[PDB]
Amino acid sequence: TPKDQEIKKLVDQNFKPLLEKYDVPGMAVGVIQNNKKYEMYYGLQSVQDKKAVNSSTIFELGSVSKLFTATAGGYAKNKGKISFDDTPGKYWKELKNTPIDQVNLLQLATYTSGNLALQFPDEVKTDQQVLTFFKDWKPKNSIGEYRQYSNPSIGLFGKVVALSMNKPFDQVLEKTIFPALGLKHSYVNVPKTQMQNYAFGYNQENQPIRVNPGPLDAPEYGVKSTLPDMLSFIHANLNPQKYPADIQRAINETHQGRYQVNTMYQALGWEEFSYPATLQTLLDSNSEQIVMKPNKVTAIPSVKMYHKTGSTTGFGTYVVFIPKENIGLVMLTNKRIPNEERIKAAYAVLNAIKK
Ligand SMILES: *[B]([O])([O])[C]([C]N1[C]=C(C([O])=O)N=N1)[N]C(=O)[C]SC1=NN=C([N])S1
Repeated sequence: TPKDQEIKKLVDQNFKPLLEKYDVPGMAVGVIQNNKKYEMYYGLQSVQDKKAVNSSTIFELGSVSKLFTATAGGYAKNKGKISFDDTPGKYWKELKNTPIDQVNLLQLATYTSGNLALQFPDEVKTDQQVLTFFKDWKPKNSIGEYRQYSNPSIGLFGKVVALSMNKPFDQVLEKTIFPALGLKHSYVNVPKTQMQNYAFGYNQENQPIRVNPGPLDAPEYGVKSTLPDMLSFIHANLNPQKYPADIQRAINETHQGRYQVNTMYQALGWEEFSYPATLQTLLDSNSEQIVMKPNKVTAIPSVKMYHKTGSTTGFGTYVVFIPKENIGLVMLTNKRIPNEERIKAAYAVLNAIKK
C-alpha cells in the first residue's frame, strides 16, 4: 500500500538521523494507525554478534515497564483482588499497622506517598532489606498531596498486586497479563532460548551493557519486549473494547487521570494530556522539575492523549497513542537518547501522517 511507503519516509525523516547524531547501534520504530501496523528497523541488535534489528529483537523497556505494572493493578482491581483504597499491609502482612500502611495503593501507584525518592537507597539490595526499608518508613510530606516520581513507590504497588493474585510478579505478567494482551515475546526474565534475540544496550562510550537485578526491579523497569508486541500493546490501549472484559477493564483503569500537575494528568502509569497537546506540553512532562522534584497535585478532559518515556543505562523507549485519531507510535533504541528527541521525533511523525 502507498501508506506503507508514506510511513517509512516519515520515520526515516525524523527517527533515522537520530542514529547518526547519537551513535545509536540499533533502533525499532513502529506506527499503528486504523488497526494497521508499520514496523521500521535500523542498525544492529548486537555489535559483537553483527545481528540486525528485526521483528524478534528484544529491547529493555525501562520505565515503560510501569505501564504493565499499572495494567496488572487495574486487572486485579476489577477482579476484586484489590481496591485502590486498600493499604499495602492488607496484603503484605509484615507492613500491617506501620506508617507505610497509611498510604493507599493508588497513592503508591501515582507517586504521592510524600516520602519516596526516585530510587531505593543504594544499600537496599536484598528482600529482607526491602522489607526493613518499608517497615522503617515514616511520612514526610502530607500523604496524597505531592507527586515525586519514584521507583520504590510503584514497585511496592506491583509487589502488593502480585500478593493479591497469589503469584510472583514475574508470573503475574508472563502468565496472566502478557497472554491477555496477546503478546508473544515480552518477558520479565528472558529465557535461554530467547537470549539470541535479546539486544545489548550500549552506554555513552559504546560499551555493551545489560540491565542488572535490583530491588523490585521487575515492576519498576525490568520488562523486555519486541516491537510487534509493543504495537499490540498500543493497539490494546487504542481499542480496549475489542478485548475480553477482564483485560478491557484493566486497560480502561490505566487511562483514568487521578490528578494533575500543571498541564500533565497522572493516570495509572500513563501520563495523560488534553489533545491536541502542544509540543512544549509533552516536553514539560520530561522537565527536571516534574521528574526529579516533588510537586503539589491538583484535583481534576474529553479529548486526551497519553505517552510514557522509559530508559535504562543502555536503552531508550517511548510510547504514545492518540485515541481520537486511532494512532500510536513506539520507539525502541539500544542506546539511551535524550527524552526530548524521542518526543519531538514522534510528535513530527504523528502530526504529518494523513488522517
Ligand atoms: B525510568 O526510566 O524513568 C527510570 C528512571 N530513569 C533512569 C535512567 C538512567 O539511569 O538512564 N533514566 N530514567 N528508569 C530506571 O530506574 C532504570 S535505570 C537502570 N539501568 N541499568 C540498571 N542496572 S538500573
